[PDB]
Amino acid sequence: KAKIVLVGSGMIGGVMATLIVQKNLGDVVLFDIVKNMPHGKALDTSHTNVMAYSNCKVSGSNTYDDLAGADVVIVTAGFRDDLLPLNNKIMIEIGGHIKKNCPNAFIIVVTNPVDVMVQLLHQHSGVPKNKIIGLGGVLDTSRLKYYISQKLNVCPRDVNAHIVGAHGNKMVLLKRYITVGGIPLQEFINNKLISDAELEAIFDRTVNTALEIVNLHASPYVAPAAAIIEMAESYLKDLKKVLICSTLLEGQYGHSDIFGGTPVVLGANGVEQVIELQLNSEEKAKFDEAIAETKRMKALAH
Amino acid sequence: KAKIVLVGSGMIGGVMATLIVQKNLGDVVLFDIVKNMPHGKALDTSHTNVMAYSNCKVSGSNTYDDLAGADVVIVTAGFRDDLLPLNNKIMIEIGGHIKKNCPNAFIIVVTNPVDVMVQLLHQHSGVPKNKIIGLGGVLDTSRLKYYISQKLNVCPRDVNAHIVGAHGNKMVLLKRYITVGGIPLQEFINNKLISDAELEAIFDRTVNTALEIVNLHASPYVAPAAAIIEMAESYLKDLKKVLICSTLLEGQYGHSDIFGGTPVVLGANGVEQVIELQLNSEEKAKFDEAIAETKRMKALAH
Amino acid sequence: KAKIVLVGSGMIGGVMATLIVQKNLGDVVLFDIVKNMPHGKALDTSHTNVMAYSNCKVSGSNTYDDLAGADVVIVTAGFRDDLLPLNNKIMIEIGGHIKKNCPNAFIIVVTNPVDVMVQLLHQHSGVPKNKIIGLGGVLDTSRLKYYISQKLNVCPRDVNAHIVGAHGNKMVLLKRYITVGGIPLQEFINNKLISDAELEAIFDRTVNTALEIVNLHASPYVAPAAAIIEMAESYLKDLKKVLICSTLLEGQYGHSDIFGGTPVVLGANGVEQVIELQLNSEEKAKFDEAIAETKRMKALAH
Amino acid sequence: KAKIVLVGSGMIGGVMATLIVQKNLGDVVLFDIVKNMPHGKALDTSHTNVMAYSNCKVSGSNTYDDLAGADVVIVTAGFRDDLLPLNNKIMIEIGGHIKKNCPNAFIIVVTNPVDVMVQLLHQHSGVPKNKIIGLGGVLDTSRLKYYISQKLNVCPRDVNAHIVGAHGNKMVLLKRYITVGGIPLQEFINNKLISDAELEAIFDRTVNTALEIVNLHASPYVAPAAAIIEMAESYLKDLKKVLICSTLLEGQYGHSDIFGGTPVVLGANGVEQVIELQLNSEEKAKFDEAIAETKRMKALAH
Ligand SMILES: NC(=O)C1=CN([C@@H]2O[C@H](COP(=O)(O)OP(=O)(O)OC[C@H]3O[C@@H](n4cnc5c(N)ncnc54)[C@H](O)[C@@H]3O)[C@@H](O)[C@H]2O)C=CC1
Ligand SMILES: NC(=O)C1=CN([C@@H]2O[C@H](COP(=O)(O)OP(=O)(O)OC[C@H]3O[C@@H](n4cnc5c(N)ncnc54)[C@H](O)[C@@H]3O)[C@@H](O)[C@H]2O)C=CC1
Ligand SMILES: NC(=O)C1=CN([C@@H]2O[C@H](COP(=O)(O)OP(=O)(O)OC[C@H]3O[C@@H](n4cnc5c(N)ncnc54)[C@H](O)[C@@H]3O)[C@@H](O)[C@H]2O)C=CC1
Ligand SMILES: NC(=O)C1=CN([C@@H]2O[C@H](COP(=O)(O)OP(=O)(O)OC[C@H]3O[C@@H](n4cnc5c(N)ncnc54)[C@H](O)[C@@H]3O)[C@@H](O)[C@H]2O)C=CC1
Repeated sequence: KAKIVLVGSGMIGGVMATLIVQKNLGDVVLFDIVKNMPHGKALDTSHTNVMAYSNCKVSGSNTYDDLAGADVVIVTAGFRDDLLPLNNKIMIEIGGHIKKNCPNAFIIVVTNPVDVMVQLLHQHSGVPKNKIIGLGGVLDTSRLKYYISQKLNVCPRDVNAHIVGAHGNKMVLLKRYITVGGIPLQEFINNKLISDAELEAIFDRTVNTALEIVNLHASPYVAPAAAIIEMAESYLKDLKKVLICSTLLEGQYGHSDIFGGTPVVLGANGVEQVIELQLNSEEKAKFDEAIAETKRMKALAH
Repeated sequence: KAKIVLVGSGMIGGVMATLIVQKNLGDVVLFDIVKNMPHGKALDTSHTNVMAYSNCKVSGSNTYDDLAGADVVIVTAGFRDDLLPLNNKIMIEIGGHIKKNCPNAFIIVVTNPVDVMVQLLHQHSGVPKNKIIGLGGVLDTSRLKYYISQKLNVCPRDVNAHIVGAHGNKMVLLKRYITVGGIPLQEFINNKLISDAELEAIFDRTVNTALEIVNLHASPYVAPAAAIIEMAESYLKDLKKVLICSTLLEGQYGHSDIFGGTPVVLGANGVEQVIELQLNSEEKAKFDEAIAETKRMKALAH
Repeated sequence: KAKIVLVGSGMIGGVMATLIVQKNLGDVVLFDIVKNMPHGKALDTSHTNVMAYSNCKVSGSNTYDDLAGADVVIVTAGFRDDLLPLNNKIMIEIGGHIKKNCPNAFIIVVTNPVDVMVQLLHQHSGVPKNKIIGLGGVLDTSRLKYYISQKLNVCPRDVNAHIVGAHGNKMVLLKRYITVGGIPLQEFINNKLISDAELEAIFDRTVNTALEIVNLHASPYVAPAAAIIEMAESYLKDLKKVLICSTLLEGQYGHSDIFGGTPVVLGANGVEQVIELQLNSEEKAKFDEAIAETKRMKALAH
Repeated sequence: KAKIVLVGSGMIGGVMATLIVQKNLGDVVLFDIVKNMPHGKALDTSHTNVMAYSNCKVSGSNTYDDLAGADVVIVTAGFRDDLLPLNNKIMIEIGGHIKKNCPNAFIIVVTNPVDVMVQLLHQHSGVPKNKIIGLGGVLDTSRLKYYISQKLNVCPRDVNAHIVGAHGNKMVLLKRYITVGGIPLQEFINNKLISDAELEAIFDRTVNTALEIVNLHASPYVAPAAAIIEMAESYLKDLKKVLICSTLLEGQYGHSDIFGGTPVVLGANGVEQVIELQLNSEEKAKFDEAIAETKRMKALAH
């Protein structure tokens, strides 16, 4: 079986462990710096193997060397711009341990701001560029897809959409790349099934969804976890899904030496393909704004 | 639980019963005119409830009144243009029994030529237009999607495509409506990841797939069954999937008083939406050719 | 689709909503008395329909009349013996609203001490005895089954076991009723694959598991949620699983007028069968101790 | 991904390929000696990746060297006692190719009489004893479990039962080892929920089920396929299920140098445990009769 190490056993970590057992995806280590909490979560979660018909070990850890043997490492560890150097130090520490203990693992970074943190961990861990990605577009687009599906009264997964550049407030929502059952969304607009003004409000809701959830006295963690597991599952099972993730750009969109959100194909070799959308000049200008903000924050991270 | 009656317990019927138990979708009746064969298939299939963790009854029947209580009726019963009046007589007979025993059932017609047979059964059963559809586009597009996915090395379901008008040799393969991970296929052509000539060969392979399978000394029945169950499941579970099926046209594409293939939304109310693609004049001319052939065959069916 | 109302949107409520969407079981209402928190959790969870390929609405509520239309109601609402009258008052309030708004719903009670609270809600809601059960044995036995499976290196679900009488410290762990792959556990003891002393330590661990998790700075909520969803799913899908739950006793084990834990069969009619284990006199004496403690606490609840 | 080679692409082979794609278990090769038929079945089945959300290659083969790289090999190839030397010759041929091309594969033998054929293939292939098993008990017990579940109105999987010794007419149906929800069946008999006479009729039905299906003008192949896939899945996913299979006996039950049916644990190391039921002297005498018949037939196979 695969060994999946969750570096960070907080809110997202707990849901990931739950879903991994539900899906029987592999053995799980809940790693954290907080003493014994991961052992407690692991114990609770382990019992769900019975209900789920699964056979995944779930263990807790406070010991970095339990990274040894990991096939997948998912980094949610962390805790304004003031946090950037603190979370950088966490990425440095984790990277040194990945390099030593599991240099061949597939790495998914979640810690915000993710497009910065994923590149910092790439640098500190030394893993190949096809073996480390960041969460962003699967989550952001799940929101956009879902909101459109409820307006159009269709199955949520039948809406497809692209959000690129970065996770966070500069995300680029590409109206031209929305489809419903594979059909351009513009046909539905033309038929007055959804209006341009409705879509503008949905776009703004998508950008502000994390804030909306926080203002309702909750935290966004279940959908982030589910998005991460969709990514990890595509790797583990060699599904070769097209999923939008933060990945190293090497000239796509006119950008290099930086990570940003774009469709990729995830399978057994990691990032098997980086797909470059054929953006028009106006869309590219928005992409550039997203990259500029990643670069601004990266400079502050040290 | 739902009661699903398979009117026709041949090759497609057997796989449908298998998949219904796998998915725990409902109780199954394998109905046929052949004596005892459906009882034998039902007995074999019923044991798979243990392996599948399901609880679906599977029974055989030679008695039409076992249609009573059906929530879903799937018609594969049947056996050149010479067959048209013989299969019409089968649709007449089945329709009379549906009208009497299960007028509120959701009906899926499979018997070829499906766009003719579905309308004949609509007429003979009296069910509402939102409660009867024919298999076509889910199956035809599964082939197109699959062949493209193997060229592009992506997950099969991540290719979406539209084939409309009719099932059979006049099916309309809409190049403009192919996407990969929600991205227009033309971007992949522009990047020389797949060529126009490759796609032409894939289109011809799609049209001729049933013949290809027969020439390899096999029969097309597993994918037809899986396509039908995808449709039935969307109804039973109120998924509201966008699925291309044969449905009554009431002016879409300039056509009325005939069934043809188009995207529809399938949920608990049956056909909840008929989606009309905004075809251009050249695509519409191909659609017209498909309808004309359905009409030609319908006239021969009596 | 089914409508599932989670009366209580805390830790267990959140995981239940997650699992319901994963399993596409029905629309979900997260109801709570805390303002807006359920709306926030509902919003986060709703996005997972995309990742899960599901179509379940997830809404929050602070309005009791949203119980109207519920097919299943799961009660986790609540917050030593000092709490008994406070949680009784919560059961009274919920019961009045169930009686008015959804008297035909299937009710699962979770609030501790569950064997007391389930009967109080039965009394206050007026629902039939086959339509209300309490969580206990599925959860307690998941722990016992799991711990044994890890010693014997077998699939967790292949261990079966019975814990009866009550949830909590007087639970009756029935050594005679443990099997592995359907084989009596005693054969494995005879073969020195597990010893009697190992099993004694596992029994004590099972009884004290909730305390163990709390002492590790965690809370038991994921496995409780999964156990509840196994119960709810058996009802919704008419699986007729044998599951140990708290149910009204009408003479079984020599007890009436009280709820206690025993195997039941859960299907579309609710509790379709109450199974009475043929306990020996010594096992019965332990059962009596469990009932006595439920009665002691019920008297304090008012 | 795993590579699963189906040596034999007939009735059972076709269903296995269908189920492997449904479960996304691995790439599939349909191998047969019949020209092109496996290619045709493979082509049909491959399209179901779209409906199933899977990514399994399905190919046909007439070339034995396509065994190279196989992780799992499932042998259904074959076609009274007169057939024994003909099917032996098929096992010899297959064994030579396994030894050359995939000596590290996990092998499941199905060809009848399975307890003879599995040992012949063990001998001819040279694989280790923990890496080759025969289908029998999962299938025979699925029938027994199912029939009892329908009498008792419980979920089929909640009945557990043991049938040992051999597949075929000398199978040993162990009344003492039947449970319902983990409870001895005798408690249900004592409660007059099922009688001893009913169980005798169910036992006879179980022994004669293949004949019953054939006499109904059908063939037993769907449940055999599902049983085989349950076994293969337990290996591939390291589930460590307890499953009754034909395996090499090394003194269990007083028998050596022969294969017979007994519970085993199947996981990533193949047969991880052989479980010896603690049979009484009368049960052992029936076990001996089953082994004697395997030995009689093996002698005739050459
Ligand atoms: N990329 C995206 O789309 C999203 C990113 N996020 C980010 O994900 C991160 C995690 O979010 P939650 O799980 O909700 O937070 P959380 O606060 O519940 O969990 C973070 C955990 O990291 C642990 N931690 C701190 N230093 C560590 C170290 N060196 N090694 C291991 N563990 C360590 C903490 O003790 C804590 O348990 C945050 O940075 C958040 O902003 C959240 C949602 C979406
Ligand atoms: N719409 C589509 O995309 C496709 C349609 N088809 C069509 O589906 C149909 C079924 O195909 P298979 O299952 O492979 O054929 P099959 O020949 O195996 O099964 C047809 C069954 O219908 C039964 N039957 C005849 N009259 C009947 C009656 N009055 N009531 C009930 N059963 C009756 C037969 O005895 C036979 O068992 C054929 O018409 C075939 O051309 C096949 C593949 C795809
Ligand atoms: N039966 C069993 O096996 C188990 C029972 N439990 C019990 O389950 C209950 C819930 O546990 P958690 O979810 O972890 O607790 P929690 O404290 O996270 O959630 C309880 C929720 O109930 C809400 N609430 C209070 N009064 C309410 C009302 N009138 N209507 C609706 N909501 C109301 C609270 O605001 C809170 O959000 C507790 O009583 C706990 O002891 C926990 C585990 C196992
Ligand atoms: N162990 C058990 O519980 C059960 C065993 N069986 C046995 O399973 C076997 C298969 O049954 P079905 O699939 O229904 O039969 P089938 O006749 O449909 O398929 C057998 C296939 O083996 C092929 N074959 C013959 N020689 C071959 C070779 N050297 N290499 C590869 N393929 C070759 C044939 O061409 C045919 O396609 C039979 O021996 C049957 O008695 C069937 C049911 C249960």
